[PDB]
Amino acid sequence: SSITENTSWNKEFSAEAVNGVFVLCKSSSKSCATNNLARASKEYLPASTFKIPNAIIGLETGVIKNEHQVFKWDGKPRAMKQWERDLSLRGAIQVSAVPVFQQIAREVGEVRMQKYLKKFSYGNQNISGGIDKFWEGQLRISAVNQVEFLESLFLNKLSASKENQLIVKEALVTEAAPEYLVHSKTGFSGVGTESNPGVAWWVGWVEKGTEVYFFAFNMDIDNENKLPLRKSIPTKIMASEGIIG
Amino acid sequence: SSITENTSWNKEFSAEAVNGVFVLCKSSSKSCATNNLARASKEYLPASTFKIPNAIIGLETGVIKNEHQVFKWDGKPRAMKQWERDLSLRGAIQVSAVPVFQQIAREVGEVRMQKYLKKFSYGNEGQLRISAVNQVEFLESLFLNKLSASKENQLIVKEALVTEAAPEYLVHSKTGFSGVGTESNPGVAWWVGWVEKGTEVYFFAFNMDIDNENKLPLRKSIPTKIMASEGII
Repeated sequence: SSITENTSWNKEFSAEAVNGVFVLCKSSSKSCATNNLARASKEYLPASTFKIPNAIIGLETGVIKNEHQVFKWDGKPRAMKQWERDLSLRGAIQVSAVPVFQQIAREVGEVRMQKYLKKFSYGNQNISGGIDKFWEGQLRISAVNQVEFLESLFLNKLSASKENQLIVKEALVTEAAPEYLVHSKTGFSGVGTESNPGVAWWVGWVEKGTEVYFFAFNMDIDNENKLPLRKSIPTKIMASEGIIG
Repeated sequence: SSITENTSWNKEFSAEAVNGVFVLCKSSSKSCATNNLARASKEYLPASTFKIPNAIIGLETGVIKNEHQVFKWDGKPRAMKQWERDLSLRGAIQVSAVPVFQQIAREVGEVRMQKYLKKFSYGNEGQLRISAVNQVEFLESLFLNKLSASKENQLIVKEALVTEAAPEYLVHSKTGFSGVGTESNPGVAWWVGWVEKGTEVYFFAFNMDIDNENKLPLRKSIPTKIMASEGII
């Protein structure tokens, strides 16, 4: 990767008293820009952004049959009212259904999980604390790594079938307009404390005309009411560059 | 297919003085509803809805290299401004870029094209016509990866067809319009696609007579109203 630091973006962060980073690449990871070079490379807990490789590995291992797979509710209550019904792949990904993905992780199993994440170069690679709970635990990944990983997915270069990479790419679509398709994923580890804060993510890419823009955002967060900033800050920056608004 | 006529949507056509058909299927072509049974089976010129089989065949035969294919503008004047630029597959589909799909069809060749259309059961060139029902059937096959094409290629075209994303659903769709015609010979306007709504799928094909250009917006608005009223979108 090749990355240029521009301090100007810092305004949008200052305005909101947000401690964070944004990494935006046009065409490829040979062309990225960021507000904070050091935070760009620092690794954080992926939280639900981990649903992306989990889904790929799920599909690739046969744990997830195909894009039409339904994730049946077993009747037994789920801890969130949004998960208490049947879900598609895209749906499970949009609502971040924790029991759905833990179950995928349990059936993938820890040896296969580790192997795929190694092939993927996905973060620091640590899955300790239990197999259903490592995106909350030891595994850590930077903003730059996230864009690298998403770029590989975009180009079908992950060690996975082209089909399964396509399936995952479509389930991640969150906005469509005549000129562009936005593929994205949120993450939030929890509030943590004021002294030690939780992390919030928005990662994805934008297919605009013949161009592509990869992006990854994170921020320290100690209050849930700051959560929408994880989308508004990157959106303002991309608007200002004339990408999307 | 299994298709049931209903009078509930008839008012929606009559309020706008519109002659046309909507066909709407839940889960599969085994549950289609329509305001007009006879028109549902009537074959019309597909116009740019044909860009759907075309894109699949383009990819199958390698004329379209993959989903990253850029369709580069050659600098020559074209029939619309918005076509005078390099276009993605999605781009060329969304603006119904005639010269782009003409080049694809040319490079594919007449006989090859025809062979794939038969394999797809796509209607029955300017001679090829297809019905609303045949549209839903063909789209269902596409949705289920059941066409005679790689799953990859079918996936690629399904994503290029995405026109609306919301957290509960994804709409994939395509317009077509052959242009205004004599009252004797009126033009036909099309909107076809499907909606993936949670775990469910809805297939749809709309078409309508059109002797005035100002009526065009109804082509999307009537089926949108019908599907919105049913809670789909």
